[PDB]
Amino acid sequence: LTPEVGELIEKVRKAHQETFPALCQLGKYTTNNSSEQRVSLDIDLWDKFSELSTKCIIKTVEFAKQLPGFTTLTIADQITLLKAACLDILILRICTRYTPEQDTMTFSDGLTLNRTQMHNAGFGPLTDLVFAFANQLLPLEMDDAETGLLSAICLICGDRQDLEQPDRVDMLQEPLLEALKVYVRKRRPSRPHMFPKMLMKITDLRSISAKGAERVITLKMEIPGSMPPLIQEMLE
Amino acid sequence: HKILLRLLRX
Ligand SMILES: CC1(C)CCC(C)(C)c2cc(C(=O)Nc3ccc(C(=O)O)cc3)ccc21
Repeated sequence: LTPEVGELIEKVRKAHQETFPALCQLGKYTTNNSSEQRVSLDIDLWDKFSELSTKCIIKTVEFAKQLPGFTTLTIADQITLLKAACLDILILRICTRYTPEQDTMTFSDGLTLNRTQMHNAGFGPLTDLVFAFANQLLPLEMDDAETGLLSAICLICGDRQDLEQPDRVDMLQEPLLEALKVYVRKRRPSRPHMFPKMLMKITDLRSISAKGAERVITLKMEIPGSMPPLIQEMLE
Repeated sequence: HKILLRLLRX
């Protein structure tokens, strides 16, 4: 309702919407690659999943550049923030396209993989935690504004190690947390417990992405060639 | 950091 808050919300909702196609807009398609048998790693699934992740990293960087004040931080701190939040944002995005009935997740080109295929594509031991998080996310009934704000709050975090200006990042995050709080109450006034519940997802996300950093390690051993360039930059 | 940068630098 405040003029400054409304503009911040509009900017972040627009940033998310313009870098994230919704499940409803996409034409779902399946693949037969080890859809029924669990394996350590399906090579054809890995190549598709690694390429889709590369494209999604590019979109996350485009999203970050549209968040107010992000491009005003040092290049060193933008890089530190993007690398620290990389897996958190990709995981929140893949989990936003969850279909409970078929237990599938849909990627940005429409590729829809079941629990077994997500496991075989490279998730492995991460799979049940990612799918549990998707199920916890679903009842929250979040819209573009809230998903976008959750992504911006996860990226713009002062607690990341090796930040040249952590207090500057802390200051930049505060207007986003305030904007999320008022928007959640304005959109859903009957349930005032939703705001700290949404923030709990960020803690779960950090926990899943900490395990995810260990999965990058075990995957580098299993995959034939080296990791794609951009993925190596973000996670190594 | 390459990529990144690129990216960035914008
Ligand atoms: C840690 C692990 C297993 C290995 C390293 C990579 C491959 C970087 C990775 C990537 C994701 C991921 O979520 N990628 C996404 C790809 C595309 C979309 C989209 O199109 O919306 C969203 C997410 C998850 C885990 C991992």
